[PDB]
Amino acid sequence: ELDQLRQEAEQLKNQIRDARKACADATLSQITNNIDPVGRIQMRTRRTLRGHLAKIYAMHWGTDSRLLVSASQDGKLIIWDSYTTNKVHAIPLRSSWVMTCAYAPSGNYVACGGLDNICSIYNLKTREGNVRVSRELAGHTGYLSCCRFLDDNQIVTSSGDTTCALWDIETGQQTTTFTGHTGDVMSLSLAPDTRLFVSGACDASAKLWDVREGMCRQTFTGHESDINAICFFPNGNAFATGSDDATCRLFDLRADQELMTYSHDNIICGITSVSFSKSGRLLLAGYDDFNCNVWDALKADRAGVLAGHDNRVSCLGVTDDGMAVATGSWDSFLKIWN
Amino acid sequence: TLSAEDKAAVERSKMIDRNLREDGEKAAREVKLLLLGAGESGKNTIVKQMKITGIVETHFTFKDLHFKMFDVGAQRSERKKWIHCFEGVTAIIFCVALSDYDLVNRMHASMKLFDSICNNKWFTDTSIILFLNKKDLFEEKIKKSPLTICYPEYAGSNTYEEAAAYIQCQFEDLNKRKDTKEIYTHFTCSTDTKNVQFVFDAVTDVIIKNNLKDCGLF
Amino acid sequence: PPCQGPIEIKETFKYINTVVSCLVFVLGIIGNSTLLYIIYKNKCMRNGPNILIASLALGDLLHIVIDIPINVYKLLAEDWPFGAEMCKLVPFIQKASVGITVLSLCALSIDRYRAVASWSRIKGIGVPKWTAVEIVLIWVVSVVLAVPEAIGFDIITMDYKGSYLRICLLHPVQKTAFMQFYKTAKDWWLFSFYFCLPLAITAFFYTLMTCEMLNDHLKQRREVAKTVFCLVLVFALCWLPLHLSRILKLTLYNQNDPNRCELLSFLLVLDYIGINMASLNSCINPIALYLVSKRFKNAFKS
Amino acid sequence: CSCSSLMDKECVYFCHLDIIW
Amino acid sequence: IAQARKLVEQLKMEANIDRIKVSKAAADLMAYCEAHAKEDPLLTPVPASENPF
Amino acid sequence: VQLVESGGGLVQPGGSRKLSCSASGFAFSSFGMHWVRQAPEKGLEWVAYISSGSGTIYYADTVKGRFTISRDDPKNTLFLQMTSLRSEDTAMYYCVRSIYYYGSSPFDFWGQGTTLTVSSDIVMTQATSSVPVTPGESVSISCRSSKSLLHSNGNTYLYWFLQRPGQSPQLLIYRMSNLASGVPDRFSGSGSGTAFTLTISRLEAEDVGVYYCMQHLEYPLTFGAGTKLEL
Repeated sequence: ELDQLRQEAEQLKNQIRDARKACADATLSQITNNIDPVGRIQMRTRRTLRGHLAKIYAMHWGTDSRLLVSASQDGKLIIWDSYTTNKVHAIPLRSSWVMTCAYAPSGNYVACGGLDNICSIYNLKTREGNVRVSRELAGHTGYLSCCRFLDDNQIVTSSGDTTCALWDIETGQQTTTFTGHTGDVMSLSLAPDTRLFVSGACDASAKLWDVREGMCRQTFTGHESDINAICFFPNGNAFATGSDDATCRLFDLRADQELMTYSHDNIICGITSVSFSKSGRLLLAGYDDFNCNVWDALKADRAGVLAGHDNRVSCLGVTDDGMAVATGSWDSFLKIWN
Repeated sequence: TLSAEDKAAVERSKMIDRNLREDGEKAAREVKLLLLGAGESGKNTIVKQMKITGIVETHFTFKDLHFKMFDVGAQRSERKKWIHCFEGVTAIIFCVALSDYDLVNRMHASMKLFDSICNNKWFTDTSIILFLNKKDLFEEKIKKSPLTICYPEYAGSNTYEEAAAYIQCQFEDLNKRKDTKEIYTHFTCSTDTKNVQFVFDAVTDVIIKNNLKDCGLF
Repeated sequence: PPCQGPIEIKETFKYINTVVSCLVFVLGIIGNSTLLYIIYKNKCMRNGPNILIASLALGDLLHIVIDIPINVYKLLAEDWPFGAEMCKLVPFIQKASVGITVLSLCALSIDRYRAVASWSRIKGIGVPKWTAVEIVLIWVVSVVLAVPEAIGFDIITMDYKGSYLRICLLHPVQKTAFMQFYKTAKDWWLFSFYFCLPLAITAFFYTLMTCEMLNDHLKQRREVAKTVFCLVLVFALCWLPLHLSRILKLTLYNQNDPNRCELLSFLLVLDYIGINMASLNSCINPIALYLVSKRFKNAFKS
Repeated sequence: CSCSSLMDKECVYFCHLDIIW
Repeated sequence: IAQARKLVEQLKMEANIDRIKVSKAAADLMAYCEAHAKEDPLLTPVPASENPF
Repeated sequence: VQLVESGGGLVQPGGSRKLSCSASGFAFSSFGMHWVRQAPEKGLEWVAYISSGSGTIYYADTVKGRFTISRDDPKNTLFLQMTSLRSEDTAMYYCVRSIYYYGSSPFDFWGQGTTLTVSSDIVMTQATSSVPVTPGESVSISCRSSKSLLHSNGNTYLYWFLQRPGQSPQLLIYRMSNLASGVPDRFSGSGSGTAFTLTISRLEAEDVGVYYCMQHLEYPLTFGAGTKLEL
């Protein structure tokens, strides 16, 4: 009787596949050749932020596009002033094993999660003048990939429990829990409209969920290894994944398919962190060969190289202003590339 | 130039930087050990000697160096996705029990795990400190059981000393490099602090070797 | 009293010395060049010895570049067509290059001994606290102790019975009385500060290093123990002939000895060999790093 | 190189042929 | 047996989605990219007047 | 949080006295500290300042050398010891906390104050000193400067303080535009170099007091004469 359900499952998978192929009538490569490429992109280092004495594993900008919080493995996450390279704050962590550090869009809070299965929320603007822990969001049973803020009261986390949860700062329990991934989810990206989010796991599959409802609407496949990074396209209708095959594939939410792969034979290492630009024409990528790449999100040809780091770039993010790009690698240095 | 508030903001950052380096130099004078091993392979007993939901960090001190141990093999998770977090550790403490050589393939699983982590890209230079636990019961069970059961292509006398020597050399041959990475062997001698003295000596050795390598003299 | 006067440098001596000095010059500059290139790549292993090796290599490059070219030209023209200020400056920088070299060797010795005797600040990769003090102290002591040569040398054209000389000599008569006191026994102070002190301090520090230092663990304890001692032996062996020549020409030079003409000629021969060995000692340190550490071994092999 | 006087034509010749040191 | 029931239910739920033509999506991606291209400080470099760094 | 000072009393001219302020409820080491002198009838005047860790000390030119300040961070106390007092030092002294980073609000909290009786700067001028108002009416208060307070980084360092009759003044707006935390949104502020204004919308009770404009571009920090509201 179970084989009948298996037969139905593969039949539905086949019918979805051919419907997906039928809707596929062209490729992005055959049309972007019509429009001229930008050419060569030079990313000169502007700010080097030398405060950490251990490898950093994540960083995040603020919506102000000037403050950025970076968390390293030395046990302290630092709030930086990009324009003047100043340490606004230094928050000692209760566990040095930290994988992520988010920033509230209002700038009031900073979150942090790691191998302790807790995303602890810190309060910045306080009466006493010292950064204090607001909440500890335990109850995940698995190491934490990344926390992301919706508001000052809602946060979405993706842990090694092979699940994603929507917490509530004032209460402390996860109101909505997203499940369906098989392996541990290693990345999460929030759509600009803040209504859907895409998570990347070890299943080599990326799927998006209805934040309001709580279940996935569709799941994309095609990757060969674990997806280490996912970032949304600024228009909110696409996202570019990142695996250990050095391929930054790009998918469509409305077309429910994949537009174009970003494969270069010179790179066979892993991808650590991908991102887009404010316009979305060029997508950056953080590779495992100590240097950062700058692709072309429409033409799929490398439009530059950002190679100022002597170690693998563990994270990179672009200001919503669009001016600078912060790349933080294991040499404990944050470098700003305008 | 800079205004009054900008000047005071810079002074605040420099004060933060001083405290960061102060805590940084304090943490540098401290040795981190990645403890792991098979289930009930002496880890539950090693922590009781080296103490007095993802990371169980055991904190204790000795003559000096303020050893720190992060028990990671007890929790049940994936294999090698957080293994990059522990790169740069001073040493790895592998606890392999000799009483699992007859229980069913546990000895094979421990040896394969040893081979996987000894040749790993991250731990190319980090030393591994062995701990062969349950020595007395190992002698009793090899008295009650033969030795060729574990290894089909190996033959030898059924004595404690040759079996301990043969398993020790078998473990040490599992690595692909010998010049940079070093393996230190022991047998968890009784329950006193003699194990703590051994790990202190081994950690002292690897610190000296890496210090000379930094000086370009090794 | 006039001798026969066979005071000259052998044609075959020039033939061997010119090519040998050029080869030592080429090997020295390339070895120090790639050492500095490799050091600027060593940011993951940035430490005190990493800075000190660069300082020794840079001073080593300066010493060879300023010593070999002029000296090998002293075998062809032996007339010094250079300027008065250059004649007054080249000895000063040459002494400064020697000063920084020996002090950097001393600085290396103390650091490579504290590595095994002070395993309390066990780790920390970057720039050390008081090494910035030591490196500045080295570079200021060198010039402070070399400025006696800066104001001493001066061209004066004596009329030889057959030629018009162009000696760049330390003038016996000068203005300052302290300069006359200095040049009275300059060779002895040169011997002590540059040869004896760096030979005794480095040997003692490495002897302490071996005593504190002493399966594969003990074998590598002895391997480095013989390495530092062989390094000090190389330094003393190669730097001996220069100081020995100056001492011999100082006190063993007589006023009415018929053998003076032969003695001075062999003194010149010994002195040229001594400057060759001093340059050889300069090039030795890159070889020592290559033949000991596999990290530098593959760095050169890349 | 260093001589005692500027009249002894032996030391000055020796300083002529000596090395710069 | 229940896990297969859950997986097939999710797969059939994802099956009933009104997807659109890929050429339409590519055109929209191109349109958005070119429309906001002029205000991209990374794509088109900015002179040292709006440069904060 | 609260700042409580003590050690004020009548002295003879040429004498000495030391003023101590006790802090509690906040990280006292992370905050700079200011002393401000409020004359018996006149407006606010600045005295001295100590940075965090006592690394920087500034004084008003009228009390240079004569006064001296110190802090003991472990016991959360601030000191102001004065020697050879003049007859013009009879006033009320406040201890004001101020912490400086990006987005901070210096002079956020003011001490209660201690009485005391003895028997080239950027001049901040307020054209008016007393304007009658009624509840429910919008009133604009303007205060000028002898130099432009706009800096090259975009910050216009101008502050406004409201001293209700009976207690210490409090921060209303910092940098002339940013409302301080805990104040009603009815207040407002704008302006430019050498021309600043504060517009209050829908005036009500508990808003009556003397409004002081303070510049923080450079030390000493000159205050304004103050504009008093009446009903």
